[PDB]
Amino acid sequence: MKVVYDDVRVLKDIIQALARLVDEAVLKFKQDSVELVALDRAHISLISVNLPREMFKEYDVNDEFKFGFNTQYLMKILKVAKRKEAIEIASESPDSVIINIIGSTNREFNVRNLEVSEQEIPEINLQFDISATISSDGFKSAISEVSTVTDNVVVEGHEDRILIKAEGESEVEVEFSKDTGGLQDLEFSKESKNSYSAEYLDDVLSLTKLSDYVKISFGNQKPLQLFFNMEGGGKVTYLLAPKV
Repeated sequence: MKVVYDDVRVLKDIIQALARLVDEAVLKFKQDSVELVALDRAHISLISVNLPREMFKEYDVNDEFKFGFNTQYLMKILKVAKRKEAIEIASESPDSVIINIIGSTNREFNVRNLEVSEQEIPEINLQFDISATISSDGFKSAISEVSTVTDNVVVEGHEDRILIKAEGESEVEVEFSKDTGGLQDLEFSKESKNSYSAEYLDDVLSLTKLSDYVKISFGNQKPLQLFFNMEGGGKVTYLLAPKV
């Protein structure tokens, strides 16, 4: 198998999130797309990735191929990539995977393919009280700001706005609304306010580099979902357990 993607930084952004969450993970190359699902060690959160074949400059898969890897090590590799540069991932033997960053100097790494333990997760039908599409930069700024004063990020939804604020000290508050310009769309079922771990949200902020907007879904005593649509039909979701 062989895939070529035209911007390694996009994959770096995804792998950067994974490296803060789990020691090892598996990219599953299938006929129509590349898939990944990973739970953090405590099973507090879940990242899911689907990259359709149409995103790729070249895409040659015959048998489904599972590339298991250590997330720290793949980061050691992808950290050499600073620019918009293509990445090739290939394998001609089940035990080896070749990663080629093709910039100024083509740098190739022949890594041992790992057998990583996987689990039934099945499809999750989630219901939420609120969903909204908001600015990814605004969201990143809010989480970075709130995370410097509290461990708990309060997310609250109303009919015309999303507020992100520092739990029990609400002088850190980013508003997403049409007035503020941070709110693109809002679906309202019921008023909601719940807390979520700032640590875990900080872990995945590299995902905000994937799209200008993030769709956020949550509810009272419900998990929080982040969803990023990518050019070419790529999809990435992060699901984070609620605080009670």
